[PDB]
Amino acid sequence: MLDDTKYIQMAQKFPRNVSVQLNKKLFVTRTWFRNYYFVGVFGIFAYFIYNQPKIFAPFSGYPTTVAYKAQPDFLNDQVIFYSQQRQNTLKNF
Amino acid sequence: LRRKQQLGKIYPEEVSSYTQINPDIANDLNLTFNAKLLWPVRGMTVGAGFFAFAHLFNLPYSFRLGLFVLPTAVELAFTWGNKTSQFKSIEFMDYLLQYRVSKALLEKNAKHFAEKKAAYQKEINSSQSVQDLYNQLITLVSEQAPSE
Ligand SMILES: CCCCCCCCCCCCCCCCCC(=O)OC[C@H](COP(=O)(O)OCCN)OC(=O)CCCCCCCCCCCCCCCCC
Repeated sequence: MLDDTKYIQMAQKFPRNVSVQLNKKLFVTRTWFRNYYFVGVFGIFAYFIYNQPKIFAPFSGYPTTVAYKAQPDFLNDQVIFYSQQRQNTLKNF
Repeated sequence: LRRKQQLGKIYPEEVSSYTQINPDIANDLNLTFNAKLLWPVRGMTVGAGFFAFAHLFNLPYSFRLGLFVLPTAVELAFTWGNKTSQFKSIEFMDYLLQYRVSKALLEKNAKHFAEKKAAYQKEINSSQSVQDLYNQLITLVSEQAPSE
């Protein structure tokens, strides 16, 4: 057994009205250092994990696409379009 | 690549035409094809704002350079990739190919339809498509015309 007598005494008896004012500027500085080392360092890894699957497997993020057929309109020099909904699938392996 | 090879080249007029259905058509085609070099203007603007903040609050030049690089990196990351842009470019290229085929047929048959076009202009005051007008006429006949 470890002789933890002093630590046990400290745990049993501690002040219950002592507090220390904290420098808001220094607290904010440390918190924003943590935010800097979070965003500018860990966001690279997080965005890699989030996006690299989306780059190497794009067909699964766009389920439906559209296709068009056109016919001429001579007497009015217009172009008529007919649309169609298709399931986005691989083509020409 | 196959669709772009079939189309050959893309002009801004067709992109403006497809703006009807895809307002971000240009913003997607620029990310899909190597048309022009894309600078992260928004990221650089945010970096300049952070630089002004750092200058005002007397932050180190290393810190402000890092805060300029970071938004630029975010903008580049959110810009490059985006295969949804490639999908929309494929859709636009299909639309453009169909439009060009129809335009080629129009040009081919312009002389043949010239004579008929004058009487059609002199008889019909509407600019709507012949196909749509004929479909409406067919519906009108199916509804009102007596079967007898
Ligand atoms: C559509 C609407 C969108 C709206 C978005 C709004 C965004 C608002 C963002 C507000 C950011 C406030 C940042 C405040 C930083 C305060 C830092 C501070 O108080 O500490 C100063 C300290 C000084 O440095 P020191 O070396 O101690 O030198 C002594 C100089 N007197 O300096 C330091 O110790 C270094 C401080 C580093 C600060 C890092 C900041 C990182 C910010 C990341 C933001 C990411 C946002 C992503 C948004 C994505 C949207 C798609």
